[PDB]
Amino acid sequence: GMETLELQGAKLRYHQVGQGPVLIFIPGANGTGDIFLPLAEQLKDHFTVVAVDRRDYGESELTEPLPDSASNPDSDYRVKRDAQDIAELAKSLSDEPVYILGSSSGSIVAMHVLKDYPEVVKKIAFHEPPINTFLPDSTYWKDKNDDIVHQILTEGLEKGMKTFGETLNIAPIDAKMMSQPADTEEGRIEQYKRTMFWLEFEIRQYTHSNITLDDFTKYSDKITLLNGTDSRGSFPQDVNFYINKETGIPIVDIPGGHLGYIQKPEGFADVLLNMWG
Amino acid sequence: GMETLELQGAKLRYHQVGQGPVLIFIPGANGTGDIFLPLAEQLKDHFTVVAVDRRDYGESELTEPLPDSASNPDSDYRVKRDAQDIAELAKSLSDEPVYILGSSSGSIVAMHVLKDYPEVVKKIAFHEPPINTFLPDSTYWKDKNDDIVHQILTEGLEKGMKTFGETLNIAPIDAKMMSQPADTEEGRIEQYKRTMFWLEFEIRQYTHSNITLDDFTKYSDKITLLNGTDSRGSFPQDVNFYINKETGIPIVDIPGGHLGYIQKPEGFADVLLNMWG
Ligand SMILES: *C(=O)N(NC(=O)OC)c1ccc(NC(=O)CCCCCCCCC#C)cc1
Ligand SMILES: *C(=O)N(NC(=O)OC)c1ccc(NC(=O)CCCCCCCCC#C)cc1
Ligand SMILES: [Mg+2]
Ligand SMILES: [Mg+2]
Repeated sequence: GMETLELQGAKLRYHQVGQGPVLIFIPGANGTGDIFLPLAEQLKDHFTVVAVDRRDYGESELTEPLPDSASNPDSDYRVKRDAQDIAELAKSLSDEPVYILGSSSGSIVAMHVLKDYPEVVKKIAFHEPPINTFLPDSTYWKDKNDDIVHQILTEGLEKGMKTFGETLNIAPIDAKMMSQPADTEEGRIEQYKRTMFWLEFEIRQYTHSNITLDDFTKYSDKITLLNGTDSRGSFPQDVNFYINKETGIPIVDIPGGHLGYIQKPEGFADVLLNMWG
Repeated sequence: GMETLELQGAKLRYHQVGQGPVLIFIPGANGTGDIFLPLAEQLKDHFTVVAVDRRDYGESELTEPLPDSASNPDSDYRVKRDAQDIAELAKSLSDEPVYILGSSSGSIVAMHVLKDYPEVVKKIAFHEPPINTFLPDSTYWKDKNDDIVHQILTEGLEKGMKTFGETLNIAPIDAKMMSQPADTEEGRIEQYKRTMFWLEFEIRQYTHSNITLDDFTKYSDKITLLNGTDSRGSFPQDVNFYINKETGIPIVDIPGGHLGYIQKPEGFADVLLNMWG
């Protein structure tokens, strides 16, 4: 069982083991304090060992969404909020300044605790910090971090989606429109996030969901299949051809390609009005 | 402003234009109804046009997080919840069954609306559906989808994290341990989410955060820098060497590598006790 400290925007969960002065361990990229529990066992007759799940990880829980801007690479919201969490935790557990150790990005949180809340620090240890900002070659290291994130979060998708368009023989006009970069960096961040979400949570689950031809035949009088005139040869049209061949449900051709409703709204509307008006 | 329907677990936002029978447009991968607004203008004399932001997209908001199982590639949670959202929207706006058009994955949502809530459907259109489940060659298309997601999400991350370890000259013992798949399937999916979160929301923001050398000198007496004995040559140790070079703050060597506190807890503790006990 873990302890809870309720703070602005999160329930902060932590392990607490031992007796003595408070010693707070701040984890790095794993984000959870359980990685310190073997160490806590070694220290528990000397310190009250406090091993934190930082608020975005483990058994901690946000009570309010992150700011939209947190995905921006120069946001400082999260590191400042993590540092304030440690300061409030220290104050909640001790009337004296406490001992603090962070490792990896947890040591960067520790630096911000010292910077913004020196009053809670008795002694502090930075174990293998990967901060580059004050290095004489900061640019070199910053750009490497930026580029490897960009590779995983945006470039893998870009290359895979081009192949996927070929698999499905998507028309070039649709591929260009579906991949057209937004005109702001924030808009582009959001575009890539949305595609990464659709990849993980939508494409497989929806395209192999439990629909049978029998589901259509029960209500065939209500159904129209639509094929774009500018997306001939693409996989979705083959799906409609199969439905039609097996069920007789009609195919209506409609202007534009996969994105025809915004490519050719007037012609698209004219067909819908013919169908249903 | 966008209209709102409050549903279980989400606030569903949608555009509403026109008068006449309700016509609901369900978007595909872009997820948002704004892509139908030029079309809605052509139809607004004949239909009440309703263009939905599906609940995971746009101005719609989840009021509780996605279930953990939504990550499963055969999960039906999201597609069924999207179809129920459309049915509830129809019922909230119309006493009569309504007209519905979906495109791409939005046409799959439309198929589930017809299957599970046929009572809300007057007429329905499936614009370029990419569902494969009932096709004779379903397996070919399913496997292509499974492969492109694995390539972008799993292979992209694995290769990128190996490059990150090389860039920082992480010691082999550390690389192995930090890349070890969890011992429980619950904790493997969580490891993916946690790594992607750290990649997007932590590494760049924290490693280029606002710490200066002068921040260390102000309270230098409080600080210990810690370098692992088994992680020599790695970038985080170079950060500590630079801090030491500029500030005189001592470096203390401690057993293990980057993860030395769990690799060698006894020896790690012995050094902390020498420091602070
Ligand atoms: C329908 O709306 N679908 N699916 C479909 O047609 O069949 C499955 C759909 C699927 C995927 C997308 N978007 C997409 O491919 C764009 C991703 C690229 C983002 C921008 C990257 C720029 C360079 C590249 C490539 C749309 C529709
Ligand atoms: C500190 O704890 N760091 N930072 C550091 O050393 O320098 C910035 C840190 C950084 C990175 C990790 N890596 C890690 O968590 C491994 C992730 C591997 C991929 C996850 C597998 C998911 C499924 C697939 C593919 C640790 C520590
Ligand atoms: Mg790019
Ligand atoms: Mg001793």
